[PDB]
Amino acid sequence: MENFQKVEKIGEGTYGVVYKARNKLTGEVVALKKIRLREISLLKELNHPNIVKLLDVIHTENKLYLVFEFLHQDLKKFMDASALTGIPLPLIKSYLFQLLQGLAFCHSHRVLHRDLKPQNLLINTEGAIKLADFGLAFGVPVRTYTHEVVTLWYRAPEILLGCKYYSTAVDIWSLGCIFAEMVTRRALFPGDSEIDQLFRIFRTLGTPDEVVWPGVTSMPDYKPSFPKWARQDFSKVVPPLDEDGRSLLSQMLHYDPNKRISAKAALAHPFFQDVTKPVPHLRL
Ligand SMILES: COc1ccc(F)c(F)c1C(=O)c1cnc(NC2CCN(S(C)(=O)=O)CC2)nc1N
Repeated sequence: MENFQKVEKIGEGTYGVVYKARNKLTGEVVALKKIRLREISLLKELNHPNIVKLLDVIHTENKLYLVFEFLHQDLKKFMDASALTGIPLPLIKSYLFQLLQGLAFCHSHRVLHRDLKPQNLLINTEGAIKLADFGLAFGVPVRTYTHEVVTLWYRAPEILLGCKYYSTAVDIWSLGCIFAEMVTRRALFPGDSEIDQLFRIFRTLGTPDEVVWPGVTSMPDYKPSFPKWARQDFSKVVPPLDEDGRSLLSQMLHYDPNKRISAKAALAHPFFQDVTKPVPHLRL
């Protein structure tokens, strides 16, 4: 990376440290992911307006560097700055639509993100929002990485129940959780452990059974001993979101991965009949 000048450290993940850096050859400002030591090469071709562009992939001396286009802020920071007032519905709708477009795209190419969450959604002054840090199906764990409370909050139930070969539906679930959070200004299922996460989901949506989710009782980590919670009134979940929004959210949160709405179909939902592209006011 002799052609890269580090500007400042942005953060640390479980297996990689991220830096804001400058490309001496292009003058370009980028984000660098340093991982201590093929599927990645395919990501370099997964180009979309709503996917953070992977500019370069460099493997040198037991070190793997991923060079990404730089964006100044993530959705998490923006929501916090908008906690007092709340992100205007038009903008929430625009962000949801754009991400659904991004997912419709990657899913059509058989690529799953696997770890959607506010901090993995980057935004710019142009009103765009992009999917970042796509996850694989490796490297030396960063010893100094600090635990993050939001880590499991967006995990689909099939992952928590031990599904080994989950589908693109996991991303829809995660996005649905993010949608709910933008609307209510509070995480939907803030669990701090896998079982707590599962039970928080169960408490709201009801403990799944063969009726609503065929095959759920045969899943790896399913336990007949799970407490039985009855699904609560859905109007209680994201007030004061309108029925178009609640309807879409309910379809994004279906327990059965096969019944959960696809990104492609979601784009056609009535909720987006009046979708527009507002300009957010960002403080950088
Ligand atoms: C979340 O995105 C990533 C996650 C892991 C990783 F290894 C990465 F390289 C990225 C990544 O591509 C990436 C990370 N950060 C940034 N810019 C930061 C600047 C600070 N804002 S802030 C705190 O002011 O809101 C948050 C976004 N731009 C990027 N392009």
